[PDB]
Amino acid sequence: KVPPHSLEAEQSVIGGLLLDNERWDTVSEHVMTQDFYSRPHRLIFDGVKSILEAGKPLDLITLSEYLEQREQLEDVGGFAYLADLAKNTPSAANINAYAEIVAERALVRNLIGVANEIADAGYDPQGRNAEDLLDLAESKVFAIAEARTSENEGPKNVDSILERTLERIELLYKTPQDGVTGVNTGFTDLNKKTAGLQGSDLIIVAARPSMGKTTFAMNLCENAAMEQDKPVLIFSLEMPAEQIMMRMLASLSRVDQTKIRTGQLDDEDWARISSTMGILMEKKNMYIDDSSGLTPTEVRSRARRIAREHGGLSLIMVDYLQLMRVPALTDNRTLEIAEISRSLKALAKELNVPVVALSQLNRSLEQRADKRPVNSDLRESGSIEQDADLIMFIYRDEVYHPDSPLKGTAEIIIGKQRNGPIGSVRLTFQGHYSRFDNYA
Amino acid sequence: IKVPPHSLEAEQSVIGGLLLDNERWDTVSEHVMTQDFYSRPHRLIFDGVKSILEAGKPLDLITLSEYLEQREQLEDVGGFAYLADLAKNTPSAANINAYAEIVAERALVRNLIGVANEIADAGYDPQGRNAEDLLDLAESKVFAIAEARTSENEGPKNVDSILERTLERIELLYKTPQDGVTGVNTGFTDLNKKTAGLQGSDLIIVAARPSMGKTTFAMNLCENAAMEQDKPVLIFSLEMPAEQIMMRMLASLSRVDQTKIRTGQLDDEDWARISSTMGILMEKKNMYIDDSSGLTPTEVRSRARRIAREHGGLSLIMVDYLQLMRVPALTDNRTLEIAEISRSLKALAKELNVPVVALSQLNRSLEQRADKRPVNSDLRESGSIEQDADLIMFIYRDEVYHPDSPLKGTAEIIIGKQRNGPIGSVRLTFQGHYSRFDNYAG
Amino acid sequence: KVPPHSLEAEQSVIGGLLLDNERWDTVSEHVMTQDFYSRPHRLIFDGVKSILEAGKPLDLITLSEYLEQREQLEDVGGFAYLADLAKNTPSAANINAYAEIVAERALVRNLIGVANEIADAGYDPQGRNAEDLLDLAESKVFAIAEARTSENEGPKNVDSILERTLERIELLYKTPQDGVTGVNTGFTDLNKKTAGLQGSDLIIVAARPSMGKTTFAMNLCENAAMEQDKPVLIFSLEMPAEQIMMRMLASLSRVDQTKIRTGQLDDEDWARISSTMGILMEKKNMYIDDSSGLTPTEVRSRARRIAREHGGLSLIMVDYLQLMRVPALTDNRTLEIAEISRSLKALAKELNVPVVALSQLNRSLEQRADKRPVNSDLRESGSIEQDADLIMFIYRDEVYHPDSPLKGTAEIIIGKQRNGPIGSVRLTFQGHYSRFDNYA
Amino acid sequence: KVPPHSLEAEQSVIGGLLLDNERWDTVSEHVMTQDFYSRPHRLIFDGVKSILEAGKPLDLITLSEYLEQREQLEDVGGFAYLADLAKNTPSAANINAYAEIVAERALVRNLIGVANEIADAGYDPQGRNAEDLLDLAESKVFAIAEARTSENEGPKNVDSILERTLERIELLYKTPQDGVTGVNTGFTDLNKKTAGLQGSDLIIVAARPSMGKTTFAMNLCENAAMEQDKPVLIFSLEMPAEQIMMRMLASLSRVDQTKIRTGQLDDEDWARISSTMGILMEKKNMYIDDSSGLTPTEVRSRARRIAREHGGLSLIMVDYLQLMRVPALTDNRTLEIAEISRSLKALAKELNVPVVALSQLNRSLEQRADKRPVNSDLRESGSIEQDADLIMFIYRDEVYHPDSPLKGTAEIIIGKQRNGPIGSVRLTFQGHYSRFDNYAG
Ligand SMILES: Nc1nc2c(ncn2[C@@H]2O[C@H](COP(=O)(O)OP(=O)(O)O)[C@@H](O)[C@H]2O)c(=O)[nH]1
Ligand SMILES: Nc1nc2c(ncn2[C@@H]2O[C@H](COP(=O)(O)OP(=O)(O)O)[C@@H](O)[C@H]2O)c(=O)[nH]1
Ligand SMILES: Nc1nc2c(ncn2[C@@H]2O[C@H](COP(=O)(O)OP(=O)(O)O)[C@@H](O)[C@H]2O)c(=O)[nH]1
Ligand SMILES: Nc1nc2c(ncn2[C@@H]2O[C@H](COP(=O)(O)OP(=O)(O)O)[C@@H](O)[C@H]2O)c(=O)[nH]1
Ligand code: ALF
Ligand code: ALF
Ligand code: ALF
Ligand code: ALF
Ligand SMILES: [Mg+2]
Ligand SMILES: [Mg+2]
Ligand SMILES: [Mg+2]
Ligand SMILES: [Mg+2]
Repeated sequence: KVPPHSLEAEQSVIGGLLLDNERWDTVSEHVMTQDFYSRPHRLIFDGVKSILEAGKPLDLITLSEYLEQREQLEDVGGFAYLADLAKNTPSAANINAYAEIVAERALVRNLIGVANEIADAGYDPQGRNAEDLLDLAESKVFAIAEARTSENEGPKNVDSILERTLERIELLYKTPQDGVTGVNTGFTDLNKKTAGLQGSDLIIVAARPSMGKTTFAMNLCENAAMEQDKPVLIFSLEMPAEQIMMRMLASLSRVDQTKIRTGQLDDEDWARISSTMGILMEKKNMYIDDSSGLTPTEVRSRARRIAREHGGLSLIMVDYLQLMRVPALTDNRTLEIAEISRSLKALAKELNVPVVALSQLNRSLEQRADKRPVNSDLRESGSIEQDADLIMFIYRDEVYHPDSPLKGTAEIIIGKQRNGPIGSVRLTFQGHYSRFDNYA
Repeated sequence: IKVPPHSLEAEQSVIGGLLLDNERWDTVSEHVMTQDFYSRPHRLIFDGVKSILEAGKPLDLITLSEYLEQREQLEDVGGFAYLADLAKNTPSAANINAYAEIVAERALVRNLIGVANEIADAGYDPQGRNAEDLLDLAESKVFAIAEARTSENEGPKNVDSILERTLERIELLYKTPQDGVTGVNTGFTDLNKKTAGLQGSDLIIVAARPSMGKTTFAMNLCENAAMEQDKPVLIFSLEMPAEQIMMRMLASLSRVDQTKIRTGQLDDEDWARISSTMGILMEKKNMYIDDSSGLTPTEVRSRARRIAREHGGLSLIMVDYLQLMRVPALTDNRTLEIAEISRSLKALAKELNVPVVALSQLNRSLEQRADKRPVNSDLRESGSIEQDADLIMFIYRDEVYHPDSPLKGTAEIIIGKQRNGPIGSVRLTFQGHYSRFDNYAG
Repeated sequence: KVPPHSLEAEQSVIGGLLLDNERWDTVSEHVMTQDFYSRPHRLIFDGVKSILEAGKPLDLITLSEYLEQREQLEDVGGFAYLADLAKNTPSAANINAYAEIVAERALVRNLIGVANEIADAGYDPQGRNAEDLLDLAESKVFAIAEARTSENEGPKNVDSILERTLERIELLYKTPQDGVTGVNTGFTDLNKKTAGLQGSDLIIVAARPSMGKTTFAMNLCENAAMEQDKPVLIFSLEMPAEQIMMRMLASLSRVDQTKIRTGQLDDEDWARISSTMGILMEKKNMYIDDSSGLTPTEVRSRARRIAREHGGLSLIMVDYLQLMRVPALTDNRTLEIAEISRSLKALAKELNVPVVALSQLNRSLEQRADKRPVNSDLRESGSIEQDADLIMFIYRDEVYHPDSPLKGTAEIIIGKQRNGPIGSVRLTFQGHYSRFDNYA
Repeated sequence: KVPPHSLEAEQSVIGGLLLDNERWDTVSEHVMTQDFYSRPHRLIFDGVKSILEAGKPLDLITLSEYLEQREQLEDVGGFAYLADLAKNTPSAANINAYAEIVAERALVRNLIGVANEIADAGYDPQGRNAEDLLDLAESKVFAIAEARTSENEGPKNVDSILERTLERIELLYKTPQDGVTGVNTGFTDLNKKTAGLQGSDLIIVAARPSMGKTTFAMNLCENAAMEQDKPVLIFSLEMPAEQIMMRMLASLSRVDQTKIRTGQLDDEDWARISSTMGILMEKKNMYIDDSSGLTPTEVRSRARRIAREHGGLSLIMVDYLQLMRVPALTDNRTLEIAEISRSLKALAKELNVPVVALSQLNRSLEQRADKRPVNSDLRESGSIEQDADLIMFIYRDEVYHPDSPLKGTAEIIIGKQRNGPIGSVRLTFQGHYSRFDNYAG
């Protein structure tokens, strides 16, 4: 069987670039040295990539001298190969189209290389289980799909920006806003600044330990399961599915958590518990995943399952970003968090649903004396701010100071917002029932 | 030529062990089906098993033989000799659920190779299919195996399964007379009101400044834990030996000063209280002390599993010092050493479903702070503890910092963190002589 | 010659563990993967160690699948080897006895491997001298004796603890204590907390440079040579035997060191010097080793010599723990200090005599502003606190502050004590005569 | 396999002892009859041990008659073996070194004999268990370590120490001390606390840059070359030999450095310069090494050279401890300084002369506001305090404060002293002539 490649297409990219150097700006955007099939073609392009990047003029002799010094000239096929290359394809402007068909053959070749990697790992497991082999197969397949999206990105001209900016103002003015657009948060004061939990964008809710990360995230999921028709998916890594349910019953029935974990509660308290269960089983939107160490592959497979089974998802939530692990970057922690954050943003776009990830801030804010959470304390964990579209921090002054002003009232300080503006929203926190309500 | 992923012994173990015990079919049918079996004779035999056991009819060597004989599949599977040797092989029970998992394991990999070969053959032979078209065809076929995979224990749960499990917990709690205590009794009535007992499977950290009474308060919990709870208590003494712990134990229960014990001088009246202590101690024999200097997170797990398997199961695990514990891999990085030790202790608590009481020390930052009231920030300097912990309680005695401080001889256990319940402060009278923590009245 | 091994004993351990999984708790305590002779037996046990550790059931097929995936099944001897293993030895409970005889053959095999290592190094030295070859032979022999003691340690039931605790209290109440138990320190205020320098336990005296580490250690040895009948051994690494003697004469005669090193002293001063020599030569308990760089093997050999020659030792003292060196762990300093501290504790138990080691604290305490020595400043040097049974620090406030309160009075702050309690003892320091006396 | 032995080494011990009988006193201390490999060599030495012990003269015929009577002469190899033995190795004094290598081969031979004993007992246990075989192996190994009595490093009883200590005090009481003991510093106020620059101990003079580290060190060397008869060695790393000489001429002639570097000075100033040169060339004790980056090996080799050439040294001085480098620990700076400090202390003991090393303190004292040098500021550079026997810091208040009290007077604060006490000595500093003189008032 012959591998998918086109020798004429590889010759057309280099052959037409020797005559016109100006086309390199758009040609380099589509292909690289790795995309070329044969070894002499890879060696020739490796010189092209170096000469044209510096801004130096590229021709038949300038490229020949780069190969002659490295003694690759007699290896590629002498000067006769370079001479026949300039002679062939004297066409211009269509070089961008020639670069697309080189990337086309290379992508299929990379896909077969991954398909054979899965097959060889299947017959020869060497300790690898069915669960381990499933993650290895999907992670390698996603690498081709991830590389296919990193291309064509870069800076933007005013034409594309103005059209996108004016359309945003027009649609906002047209619709009767009332804050809500997309997914309802449940808080009127928050909806004014947030403009609802937008689809396909990554949301990170970060706070100091025992501030109420899981509490506030669940408080969003209470209203997300009630308001939105489509189901809500929750990945509980830290605490089990049972503990989440006790906090859920307390938030909706509005009866203290201490009464639930002990079991002692009167007939009056039981009536509020009874009313909660009824509304919960009418929609059945809530789904909890009580898994200790999830992989970015396992999150994708389980999200696709519920979306295919129940029409489609509405909101995905993660109990802990740090508790998630990647098998490839286990050694490097900085790259582990960077890839997990990159995988969660790509999962949001894949399903067009808001992803609410919970992350913890470094001890730097406690030493800082100000103790008001800043984005810099979260950068110490890994690359989160770059991938995130909306970052909101939970800060309760009653934690640091005993008789602090507005005791029992927390302020959700919005540290980052790509879509809208940044600020701070005060919400009354009821510790007993683990509820976040609108402050008046 | 490559051999497909299958195990003939694993396929034989599922059927072979199910012929003797019919009751196991309830959990075995949950993992595998007729399609999961590799060879044709194995598929024909299981197809009969699936039909006989579903009706509730007894399954044996002849009942299964008659199902095959009527369909003329008996001479095709390998006669009665194949069925006879199947019942003879693997006379083991209960591990049939584990045998069903490895049959599904080989079948899933076999399905994955079938998809991997489908992608490879479509790659070389596109027939109109473009790179974009081939990418969608490859991912959709791979996702079909991940969608069909319905692993129970780890994976998604619908509200129906969760609500039923949650409501059964509240029902059993409302039925039984709670009296505040839920799980493990601390021994202090004022503490039990806020703590709601030492909950199972959650991580508890008792942190204080040196010589405040970390080992003293932890042992004071273990005095009542060995008396109240029927299941044994495990203690890992890293700092001080097993002998020193016992002298503090005898002083706490007999209520005779430690200074009398270490010198040996005590009257007949003092000896009578010592005598009464030993009697109750040897009636239950719940106390277990590990006098090891530098324990590893692997050594803690192995020793905890031993006592749990030998004495039915544990009730409470205690560590004398979190900082004295060491990890061989992260010896160079101290921040990662403490982070992994704290992560290992929480995972050990969940593994045995028992409260783990770890003792940690706070940084000198609180002494410079002038307030000297312990805060969680002083413990974060040691490593990642607050993130893993479920309950953090600090020991603060005002008589240490100030000589004639108000409520002298009374310490306040300030609860810095509680994931399950609320946070506060509980005052308990501290008797330094006998190394006892008792309930304060007033 | 056939190596010491038993194939039936190796087969009996695995063969009886396949049927009864519950026995692994006590079997794993005696043997490991390294103890098995043949390669197929090592591969089979390596699977047993992994499956039973997780808690997963161990049988004929579960173990076969672990080998089949790693392609070790056809290498160990097919399924027929595993089948005949389960058939053989159907006995239970005696598996713990089978594990002991596997460790027995393996220990002798390791001893021969060390015996051949010494013999081959003898004929082929390659730069190694007689002194170098002696240290290499003893260090390798001690490694087998050290591994023989690390086993069978683990958790303890109340039965073993109570019997050991009650025997300690009974013997203490029986004997007329008078504070002192074991070796007399010479200080009445110190003896109350220390309860004498206990036998077989490791003692570390740590302080900041020029605080009086050598001064206080010698002040203990003054009284140790006078009170105790058995001789005292001192390893002087930093200063020579002559300098130690001048400090010794000054401490007992009570005449300033400055008079001795200059030689100018009157008839009244000479009479006190004369009285010192008389008592010194009556017992002759003092022994000084003026060696620059001692090895843990050299310390053991020289300690055994004096103990065998003079009935037995009473107290061993080291001038500097950091000045001692190990030839194997020369590159890694953290492991060098860790092994030296581990060797000194094992030497104390071997001779049942208190070992007084002198160590220096890191500069961290000077930057700390408090300047009161803590155990954390000593951990920076290496693993000392874990091995040590008693740690006492020397802190003189007159060093840091000129007109400090209680000038000429040092406080011996006990940082660690495994046997008894921790505190602080004030002793009057006389810099002139290099004496530590009881403060009143 | 050939057993560890040296026939030439066995021949060298006896061969060189036949000519010089006086060496037996130190040769018998290292080896015995058992240490000799071959049987004829053992028989010959057995006679040597008996004849020389009585005090009888040992030669070719006296030893031959001892063997001839016992009929061992024809067994050892006739008189021809004894004749060729006296002919071979006509060297003397190195016989003690030949005895050490005979004991070296014998100890390894005994170790192999024990190693083979363990191996043979391992394969053939005959009732012996693993616990029994472990005790048998260790007890036999310890027997070689117990028999090993290495002199130079081994244990010393109080009898040998007291006799050596009392002889030191006796010689010191006999000679007129006058406070100064060892090397004269030149300062009367300093000599009272320091008790002279003691031999074989390491001295570190540390101060903040431009305080006068090189100035004070040279001020010690001015008096060290004048008072002490034995030469003084100086390793100038920072500045060259010429710059050191201009500071030297200024200190003794007592004429400002600014006049010397410009060259302008009157006949009155030249007369003081003239008097300096005269006294300098009368003793010629000063030696300067203008090398940029010296290694601890290069310092040892150059110190041994001057000591062997000029009878022996008196004081070794280093311009900069930090400027010195080690080729092995080039990457790790903390270990570089630690080994350099350890090498300089071992060099001091090797030559029994005070080593004056100059080191710089960290910027921590400037931030501290007190600015009075403490030992903690020097620990940041490396491991110096642990190796050092005497540390003295230079602190001038006129540097930090313009009109500071006692302007032109520096205080040498003694931070460490293992031998004597710690304090502070005030000395008047004359910046012009780069002189440190005794302060009065
Ligand atoms: N008053 C009260 N507070 C509670 C109760 N249960 C939990 N809390 C508080 O609710 C918060 C829970 O925060 P959580 O989300 O689990 O922590 P995080 O995810 O680390 O930020 C903590 O501040 C607890 O003190 C309860 O029963 N009563
Ligand atoms: N009055 C008195 N106090 C004692 C006695 N024994 C111990 N203590 C005190 O009890 C406390 C023991 O604390 P400990 O748990 O060992 O220290 P930690 O683990 O570092 O906090 C200290 O405050 C001691 O002063 C005794 O016999 N009498
Ligand atoms: N007053 C006085 N102090 C002295 C004399 N000799 C030594 N010292 C002091 O005694 C101490 C000796 O400490 P040393 O044990 O050698 O140092 P370390 O081992 O590094 O702690 C130092 O503080 C010296 O200053 C002396 O003759 N007079
Ligand atoms: N007044 C005056 N001071 C001088 C003269 N030459 C040098 N000095 C001072 O003498 C000192 C020399 O110190 P030096 O030992 O070289 O520096 P260090 O080794 O870094 O401490 C400095 O404080 C200079 O300012 C001079 O001609 N006149
Ligand atoms: F302490 Al948490 F999520 F409960 F960081
Ligand atoms: F001082 Al402690 F446990 F006894 F920290
Ligand atoms: F300075 Al030292 F022992 F004399 F550390
Ligand atoms: F500045 Al310098 F020696 F001259 F440190
Ligand atoms: Mg959480
Ligand atoms: Mg403790
Ligand atoms: Mg010392
Ligand atoms: Mg200088």
